[PDB]
Amino acid sequence: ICVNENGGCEQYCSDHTGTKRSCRCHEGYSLLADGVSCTPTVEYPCGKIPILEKR
Amino acid sequence: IVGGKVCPKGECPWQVLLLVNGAQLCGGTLINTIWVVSAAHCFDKIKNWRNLIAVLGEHDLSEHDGDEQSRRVAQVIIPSTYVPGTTNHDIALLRLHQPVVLTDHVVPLCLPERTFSERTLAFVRFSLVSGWGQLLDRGATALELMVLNVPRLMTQDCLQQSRKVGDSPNITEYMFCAGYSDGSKDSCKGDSGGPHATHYRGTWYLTGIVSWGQGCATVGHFGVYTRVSQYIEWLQKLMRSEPRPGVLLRAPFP
Ligand SMILES: CC(=O)Nc1ccc(S(=O)(=O)C(C)C)c([C@H]2CCCN2C(=O)[C@H](Nc2ccc3c(N)nccc3c2)c2ccccc2)c1
Ligand SMILES: [Ca+2]
Repeated sequence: ICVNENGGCEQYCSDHTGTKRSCRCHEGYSLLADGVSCTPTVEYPCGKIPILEKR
Repeated sequence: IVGGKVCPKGECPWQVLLLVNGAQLCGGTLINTIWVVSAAHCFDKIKNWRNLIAVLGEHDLSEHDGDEQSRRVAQVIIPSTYVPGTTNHDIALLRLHQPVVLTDHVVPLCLPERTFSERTLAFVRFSLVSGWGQLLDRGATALELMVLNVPRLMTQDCLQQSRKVGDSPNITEYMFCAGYSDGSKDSCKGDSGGPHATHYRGTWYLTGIVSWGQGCATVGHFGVYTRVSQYIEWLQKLMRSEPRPGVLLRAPFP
């Protein structure tokens, strides 16, 4: 399920026993209730450009 | 970087400039406040391990604007499988003496999970390569940080699409091809250790490291980058490890 279109996840993907899928995020991000989206929890999360984000 | 453009100040915030005795040495990628990912071949000629400096927030080499942060390289960790004078397993993980302070100009690049890197990031065509290396073959290095977008190529296509030059190293499972064969666009020896960064759903990740190639933007030859996905577990275990006395440390691989 994860092998196909990142399993719907924005970031990380874990396959479970059966038709179960768990999306996860890199440290400095929290997962949203949609269970796919990652939102920053910090001022400078990795992979984001502050001059471009603050624009 | 040959055929690229100037990376606007603050737009490559993870880029590291590695200095040895105040002189330009290599690039690197900040992955958190205390760790930098570079290439092992950068340290092949180092005698003065105490004179290694990493510069974050750098853009223009001729001017200090106050956004630069220098840190002594406390440790250089190289895989046991890396043989000096060769191309395979060309990765190094550096521990900075004290953390960097995250600012608009100093931001880490995301080190991805093996799973996501292999099954998702490996299929994003275009990724950005950067450094203050040569702007041309046998030409001058950049004063301002340059960036170039390069297409990733499958190894079989990379072998088929390249001019069969003898004595050339083999492209391994710990490396990949990216760039162009027309001699117009590449990264070169001065960009070594620098990032090959990949965009996926509004976040950039580390997928490769400026490693090796033929000359500099040579016709019929692509650029070769370390396949970072093979080193995730290796980097993570070490990032969780206590510092050892000495600058150069050789760690088992895998
Ligand atoms: C094997 C070996 O020559 N080892 C080695 C160890 C140390 C050193 S060094 O001491 O100066 C160090 C401080 C950089 C060097 C320096 C000096 C000689 C060349 N060099 C490089 O780094 C070359 N790098 C690149 C990188 C990306 C390339 C690309 N995308 N396209 C085209 C060519 C590209 C070349 C390079 C070319 C071929 C193999 C490896 C690196 C080499
Ligand atoms: Ca400067």
